[PDB]
Amino acid sequence: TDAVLELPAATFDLPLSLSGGTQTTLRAHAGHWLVIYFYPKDSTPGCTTEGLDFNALLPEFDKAGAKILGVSRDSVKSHDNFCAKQGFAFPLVSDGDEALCRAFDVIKEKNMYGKQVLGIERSTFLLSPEGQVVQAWRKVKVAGHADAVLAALKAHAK
Ligand code: NA
Ligand code: NA
Ligand code: NA
Repeated sequence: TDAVLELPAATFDLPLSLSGGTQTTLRAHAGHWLVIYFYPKDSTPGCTTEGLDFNALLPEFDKAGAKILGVSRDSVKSHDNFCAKQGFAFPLVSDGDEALCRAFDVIKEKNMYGKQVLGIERSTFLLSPEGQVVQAWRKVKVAGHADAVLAALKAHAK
């Protein structure tokens, strides 16, 4: 009923490699809200802006008991370097095989260059404490985005 996206059951049990060397799973986040934001490339202008915007709002996400994960297909080492340089205090998922991206259907195609080109589309999702995807943002406009995600989270958490 309140879901806007249906994930395969196996998605919740995928081992997600994090910055810092640990793994998590979506099921492991049961009981609290989770924001999952997908971005195309570590250490690029839009991605950095977006990460810094979420980072600045962490205390507000904490007030709601929520956790945040950023996701791209960059390596763990790339993510470690990005987090250290920018001072991020939330983890980044190294989705090298795009398993998580595919589950959320964020790998989109564009007819360009006389080719069919596939890439990550900047997208964000709100996962409830019982693992339902209750809100989505696709083709994300970075300016104002983290603020909008926080506002939506607060509205839902009631
Ligand atoms: Na960086
Ligand atoms: Na959750
Ligand atoms: Na939406």
